[PDB]
Amino acid sequence: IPGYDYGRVEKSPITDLEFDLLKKTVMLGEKDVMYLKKAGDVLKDQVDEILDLLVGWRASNEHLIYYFSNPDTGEPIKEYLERVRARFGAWILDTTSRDYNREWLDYQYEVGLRHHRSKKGVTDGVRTVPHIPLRYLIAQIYPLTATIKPFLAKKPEDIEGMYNAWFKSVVLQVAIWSHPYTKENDW
Amino acid sequence: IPGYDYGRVEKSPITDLEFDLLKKTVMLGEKDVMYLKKAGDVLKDQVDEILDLLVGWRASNEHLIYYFSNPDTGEPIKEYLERVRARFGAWILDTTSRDYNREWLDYQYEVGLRHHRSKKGVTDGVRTVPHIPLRYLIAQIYPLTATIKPFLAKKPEDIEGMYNAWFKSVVLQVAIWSHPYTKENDW
Repeated sequence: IPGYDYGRVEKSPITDLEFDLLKKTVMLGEKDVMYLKKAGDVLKDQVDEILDLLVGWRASNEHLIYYFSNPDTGEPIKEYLERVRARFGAWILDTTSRDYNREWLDYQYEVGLRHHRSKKGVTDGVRTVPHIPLRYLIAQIYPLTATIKPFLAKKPEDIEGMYNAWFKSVVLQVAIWSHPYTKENDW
Repeated sequence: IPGYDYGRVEKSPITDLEFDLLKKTVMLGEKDVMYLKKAGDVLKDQVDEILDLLVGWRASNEHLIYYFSNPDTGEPIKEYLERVRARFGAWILDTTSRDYNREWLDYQYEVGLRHHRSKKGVTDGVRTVPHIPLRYLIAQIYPLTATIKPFLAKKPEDIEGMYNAWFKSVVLQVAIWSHPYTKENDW
């Protein structure tokens, strides 16, 4: 998966304790860590069927596809959409299967930088919209949590446990992603 | 309710369209407006049992009480916790019953400034922790969304509709709150 740099990212300027307290604010506990790995066993094979709702040339993508497009021409960039689709398709399983350690925290900071003007488009060598407004990143917290709920419904509390933990993770990384957008001592 | 200024706040530096498309990014539609206004009939009488979960002199909030406390002594301020609890009790019904128009958006921007160092503690004349880090504001999206689900039970899809719409409201409220925190051109 080109551009996918899980395990090759630099040390995010967020301390492990600060990260530990973010997972606590979102109430991400051992029960959720288990439920996440349970959703990973549930969603590993439906990844492509999840993706067709979220990103791709044959998926859908709402008006947010503009940030997948050339800003001068408003032209959706296909390989931009294809390479992010693959990276995003792997992130679904990384959100469920990977341990939320420093290497996870550092990669989430990577994903946050890739939405920021600090690195957007650089991963794919694409000339695109330079920066995604933080308001939409936070606004995206809901749809990208609610889309997964029908998927974990395969084979109550299991579907609620897997749902809440993903909800917790979808919040948690965006809370990390805010730091590049946020003023120095404001994050 | 002292300091409660819904309808008395200044114009947020967010345009109506920017707000209107923020409401779409969170997918808050007329069906949610109904479920929200339906949730108001569900939550109007359980406010005290919700408030005691989230804010109060007899409510617990982990390290979140620190931001309700004096920074020099770490001592929770009673008048701070009671005056915000009342305002929070009104926001529960404002989240459900009030129309999400400009007058609504401006007060949400007010609540965000009251978490920011721009206005925190000023509303209540209290000397407190000057600023709440945005990372916890976003992290708080989950707990303050997930607590409402058990209350919305009495008076499936109805409680799912009210819950998702509440989730949508908690997210959309935080995205506006980020603007005072977010760097100039990053929100």
